[PDB]
Amino acid sequence: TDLILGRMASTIAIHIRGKNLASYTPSVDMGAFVIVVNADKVAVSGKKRTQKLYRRHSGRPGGLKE
Amino acid sequence: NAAIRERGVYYNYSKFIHDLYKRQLLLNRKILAQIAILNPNCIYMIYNEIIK
Amino acid sequence: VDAGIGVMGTKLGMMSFFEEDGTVVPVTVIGFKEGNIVTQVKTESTDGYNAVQVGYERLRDRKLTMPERGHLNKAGVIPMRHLQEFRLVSVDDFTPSQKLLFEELFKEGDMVDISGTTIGKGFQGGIKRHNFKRGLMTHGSKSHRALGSIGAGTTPGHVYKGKKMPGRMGGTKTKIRKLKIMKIDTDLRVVMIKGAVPGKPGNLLRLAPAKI
Amino acid sequence: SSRPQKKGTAHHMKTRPKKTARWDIKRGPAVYPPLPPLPAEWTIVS
RNA sequence: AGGGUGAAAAGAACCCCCAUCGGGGAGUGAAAUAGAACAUGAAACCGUAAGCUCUCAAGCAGUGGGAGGGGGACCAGACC
RNA sequence: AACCCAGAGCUAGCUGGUUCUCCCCGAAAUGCGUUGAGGCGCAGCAGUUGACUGGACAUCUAGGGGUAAAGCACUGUUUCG
RNA sequence: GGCCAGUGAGACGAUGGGGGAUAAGCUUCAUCGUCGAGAGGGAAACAGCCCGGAUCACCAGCUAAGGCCCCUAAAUGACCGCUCAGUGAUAAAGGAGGUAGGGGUGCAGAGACAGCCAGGAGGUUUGCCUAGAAGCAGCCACCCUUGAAAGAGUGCGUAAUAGCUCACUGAUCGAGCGCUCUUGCGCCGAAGAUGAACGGGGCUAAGCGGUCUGCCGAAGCUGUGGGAUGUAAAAAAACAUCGGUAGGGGAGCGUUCCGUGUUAGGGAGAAACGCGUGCGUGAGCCGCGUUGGACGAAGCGGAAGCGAGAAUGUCGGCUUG
RNA sequence: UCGGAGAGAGGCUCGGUGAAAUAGACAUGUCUGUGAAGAUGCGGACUACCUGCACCUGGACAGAAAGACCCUAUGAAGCU
RNA sequence: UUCACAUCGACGGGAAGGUUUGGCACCUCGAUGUCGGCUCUUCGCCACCUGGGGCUGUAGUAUGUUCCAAGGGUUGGGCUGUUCGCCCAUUAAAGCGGUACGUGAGCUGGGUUCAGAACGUCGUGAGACAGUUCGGUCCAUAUCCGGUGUGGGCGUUAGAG
RNA sequence: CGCUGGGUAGCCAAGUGCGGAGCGGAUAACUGCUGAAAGCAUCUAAGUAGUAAGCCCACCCCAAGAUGAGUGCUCUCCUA
Repeated sequence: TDLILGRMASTIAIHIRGKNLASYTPSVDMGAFVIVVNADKVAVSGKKRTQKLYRRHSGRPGGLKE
Repeated sequence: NAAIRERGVYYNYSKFIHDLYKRQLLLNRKILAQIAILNPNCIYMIYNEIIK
Repeated sequence: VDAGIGVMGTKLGMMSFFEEDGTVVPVTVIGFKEGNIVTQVKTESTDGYNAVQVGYERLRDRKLTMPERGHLNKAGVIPMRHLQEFRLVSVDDFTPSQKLLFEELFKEGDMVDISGTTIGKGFQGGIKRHNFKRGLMTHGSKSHRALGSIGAGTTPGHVYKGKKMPGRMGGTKTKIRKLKIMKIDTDLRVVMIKGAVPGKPGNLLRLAPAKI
Repeated sequence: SSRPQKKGTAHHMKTRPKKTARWDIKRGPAVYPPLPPLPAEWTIVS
């Protein structure tokens, strides 16, 4: 709730790897499970809400999903 | 870096070298990253004597 | 989400109803082997959606396995072959205990949709699956009926997925829509319905009201 | 049109990382005070 | 284009499978895994058995680190 | 302008290819000439062996220029009174 | 100078030019840097751009170029300003009350700007034309007076008038208002054909300018240890060096045969074939084999049909499909 | 137009016999970008469990075959 | 009719695109098969129509121009090898292009005009023409990627319907 | 099928039925409503309304190999 998206994603990433542990080896799974409640109320800054597109595409042309 | 950042207060890896060469410790050669996990109380003595 | 419970019946040939005005209409004849008994209702409480589960074709117990007949005798009904639900909005009043629902609910509703397995035609070509054109039959031609060009040149380097190739044409179910009902028979267990249902006489057929 | 695209090695004189901040060019390495020389690495003991 | 079983054919008596070809015993021989396709028999190639491991995976197939596992071991920390 | 044999292992300024190891040194794609231009001869630039040598790199000074800048004193060219 | 080679197709980048269209990763020259013949790091990838010159080892440290949110090593570092376009990769002429400034010039406590309201008149329809031209189709100048100010009018409108309205002045509240240059970062201009396509995620800072301290960062340097080359002509020690294509020089290994050799050794297992917890800079040596069955080392020397991954090589064997 | 049905020989399956051109090894995705300026092999992202069978041929600058066209050779040959 | 900007816009200027003809000769000639047609895609918008709007010298019908928008459509024919183009009948309209002719390991004619012949012209001649005409073999069993269908194994943490 | 004349069931169309629905959501161009930075104004800077064959959803089918491998009902695990 009222957390901005990308910095929350980076600080979830830095625990999802295991780079807050002195046992960090980048070839094994030393990380930690995380749980993110209230995904419906994630803040963004500027004009992300109407201008940032999560487009995707299958293999065939003309399938780029706006 | 991941060993020093477990303090919570903003003490980075660069500041550990700030007060690792100002307090004259010639060249521990990053083998304190080895005894940082083989001897975590001894690296707590390292860092807690870097503070003083 | 459907706008109401439907039934299922079997196709029994086609004929022509003579309307007393003078017109001649081609109708399909629908029979009913056994009543469409509501077997299992799934509400919003114990399931993520709400649907009424009916079945069809009462059979011998040897024809039906132990989980099937255990599921049907959990409802206290007859052992039957076919089994389908209709997803319905949460205003339903349907008990799963042997509701032998009668077929009166479609005559005033002179619009119905039907679903069924169309007749399969096997591995058919591109000349009949996707309505292509054949090449020149003469003038020295050699690409009679063939598939022609498949892709573009070097820059794709592949062919686009979903490209119209030959394959197995029929066998999947289809729904044809808003088919106006006609003379039911309250003793012959037969419903006239002006149209053309998917499949030959004998197959299962979903008969459920419209979704317009 | 008449605007030439910058091709290879003209792309490299334009899009290479250049640190065009007059502060960050002035930086020399840090200087710590000199220490006395460390003793011998080992010693014959008989 | 195709050479070389043995030292000596001493080239397999007899029994079984069995229409043959072939195979197994037995017998000859120092050697039969020297059996007539017969001397040493390597690689590509085809296999079979044992140990570990692959079915959400993008890779000139390696290499550096090495989880887990297996084998003998004696400088048991080592080696594969 | 047949085929076979022989000269004939014709010729090819052309193409492909030329196989074990270690150490030291290390280019050139330029000029001239060519019935020559994808070849060659010489010079330039390598390797090794010498013989004469005392220079290289920094700083300063002196010489000729006519480029850049500039200018209309010559040669043109040009706006206005 | 002696002997003896290659090379004589260059490429891009900066500057100086010619050809072109001051177009080309275009062509030809002149000086230089790199590649060629140069590995590593930065450049997402990527010969020529920047740092940089690889003898080798280390599970060593310090740095250059460049970076310090995550993918991916190091600062979600500090303090000033800026940008609200995801600009942050992009292209211009031109437009713009965008925003942060800076320099000029003109009005105000004798009321400065914006809005409402009042006046905007007389000769006059200045003189020509036209039916009318009365400011409003136009031609020529384009007045003075009352005054607080009014222009032969700023535009609309009317057949023309009449009339709506403005430049200017009067009145109420009240304190900043104009109009020019100019940068910094922005906006539009700015649109392609398979699909985010601009490293990605993303970020109003993790973006852009100005400083301050540290860290990451190469095969650079340093440190500890080896090897070789040159001094050099024995050893030791020292200093310098040790990327490399075409190519040049020095030193060696291996193979079969021959002299020693009817050698040592060998049915108590030679050559072969297969094996290594061994040694070498390496070509290779030495050792071990429940396989094989008669030859044949080393050392000191010599001679070659002497060393294989390439020739749409070639001859046998055996695959793929 | 505008295709449609039917009969044979193939094609599909089973049993027998059984090749060939080709082939550096292939653990052989799409977009987009870069690169000798048209990449499964390099970079970023997305997408894909492994492996068959039947069809189709867009790519592998697919196979052939030291480009008949163009040019070079102080080449060859015919003809004038 | 007045009126630069409803609509054209002279004299000039600034861009974008890579669809024509060009320039360079950078990949490919131990082989990247050109032009047109058939079949079959897919994509761009610089919009012919369809949907919404502004302005109009838009009274209404029909427009002219322009903004957003590429979901869908864009005819049948006579000539020519034709692309293009002319014409007929229309249609809401009969768009322009990329994908190596988009597409000849899917298919056929004019052509890199191959070998025969003829006409004009050039040449003394052999022969030749970016002149014309007649005739003139076009291969192929998919290894992999890619595609469309359709399985089998295993997984989904007991096994199944 | 010797050549014809018709034809049931299949297959097919030229024949027969049906489809392309939405005062559903948000927008692009535009028209606005209050409305400030310059006591005037202005679709906008706060909020907000109509509206495109365009986007999404609804529409028909496949669909948990969606490895994130779902949910619900039911059957069976016995003898030494």
